[PDB]
Amino acid sequence: ISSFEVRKATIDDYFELRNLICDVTRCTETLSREQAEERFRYNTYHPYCLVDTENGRIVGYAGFYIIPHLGRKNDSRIEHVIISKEYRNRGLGRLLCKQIIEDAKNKFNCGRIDLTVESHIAKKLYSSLEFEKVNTEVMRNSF
Amino acid sequence: ISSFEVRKATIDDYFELRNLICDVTRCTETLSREQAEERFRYNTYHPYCLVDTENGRIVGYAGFYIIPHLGRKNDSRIEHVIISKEYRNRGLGRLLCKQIIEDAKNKFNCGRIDLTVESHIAKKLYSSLEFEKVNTEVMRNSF
Ligand SMILES: CC(=O)SCCNC(=O)CCNC(=O)[C@H](O)C(C)(C)COP(=O)(O)OP(=O)(O)OC[C@H]1O[C@@H](n2cnc3c(N)ncnc32)[C@H](O)[C@@H]1OP(=O)(O)O
Ligand SMILES: CC(=O)SCCNC(=O)CCNC(=O)[C@H](O)C(C)(C)COP(=O)(O)OP(=O)(O)OC[C@H]1O[C@@H](n2cnc3c(N)ncnc32)[C@H](O)[C@@H]1OP(=O)(O)O
Ligand SMILES: O=P(O)(O)OC[C@H]1O[C@H](O)[C@H](O)[C@@H](O)[C@@H]1O
Repeated sequence: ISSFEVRKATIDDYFELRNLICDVTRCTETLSREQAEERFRYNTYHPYCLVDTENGRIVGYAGFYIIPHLGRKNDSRIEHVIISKEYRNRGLGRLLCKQIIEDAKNKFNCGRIDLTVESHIAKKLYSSLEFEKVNTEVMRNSF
Repeated sequence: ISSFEVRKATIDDYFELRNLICDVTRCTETLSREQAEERFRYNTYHPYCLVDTENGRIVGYAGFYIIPHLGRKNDSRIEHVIISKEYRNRGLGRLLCKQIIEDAKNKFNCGRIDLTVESHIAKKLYSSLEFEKVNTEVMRNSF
């Protein structure tokens, strides 16, 4: 009977969000308030977090990004969806993304959502939400 | 001996860019002045065009997008790279990307640049610019 709420992440959650991402992810930097303010005020970046209502704690995070397109509805992407190791395999990853996916379709009027999966849990998550194989090749230049 | 210049695309170029972008890509819409103005004011979206200095025409386009990150240098992506059928295989595809790639590294302090490619010409261009194949799986939810 544990309550949860999906909500937009904020600057006041920076360090708790950073502890969640950097517990599972490749982190290299701790932002100042001026840098953090900059990244949160990029108007294409929509950080979602998932909160436990019982203890006010953030337990999930997902980064949603608008990719503007000229001549079509904007594209978008989901990167860095993370659920607290404690809370996994309970439907909160699905709960979080479904809120994202509906905001993309009808709140931001996007034409599509793109993502890279590389996981095993992840691929079975997004297939279950109508993400289908895209027949491209990803390439990366790392600095 | 034709001179060219890379510059940031602007609203005043909307219809000339749309004619260029929509020939190889899947366009569905032509934006109003308010929608177009809105998309040009997304502060992660850096539309690059390449102009023929001789005849003021836009002959190339590439979309550069910042992907904000918490705890790391920002990511970025290159989408919609096209050179006019007339101007190809002359080094203008490389010229455009190298300006972007240098602005990503040292103007926006990105950690990496991501992209998806499909045609042969394209993949050989970015491999020659230190893009390496990632071997992930791209998925899409299309609305
Ligand atoms: C940036 C990228 O490339 S995408 C991936 C980014 N982030 C990560 O992988 C972080 C590490 N992993 C996690 O945090 C979580 O496991 C996530 C985010 C992948 C999924 O979050 P969860 O809360 O565990 O997922 P949830 O409980 O909603 O289940 C999602 C679907 O995936 C499946 N699934 C979830 N966990 C597992 C598991 N351990 N084993 C097999 N299947 C699983 C489920 O079948 C589920 O569908 P179902 O409930 O109808 O059966
Ligand atoms: C992220 C994305 O946008 S991917 C989608 C790619 N965009 C498109 O396909 C739109 C249609 N095609 C084009 O607009 C252009 O052909 C581009 C953008 C792919 C390349 O632009 P160009 O101006 O022709 O490239 P440029 O003259 O700089 O040479 C690019 C490299 O690609 C290769 N290349 C170029 N043309 C060819 C060709 N006809 N056949 C084989 N290789 C070629 C070469 O290796 C060349 O390197 P080099 O000059 O050292 O020999
Ligand atoms: O899905 P489309 O809009 O038709 O795009 C086709 C796509 O081909 C490649 O993957 C490029 O990286 C994209 O920038 C381009 O848009």
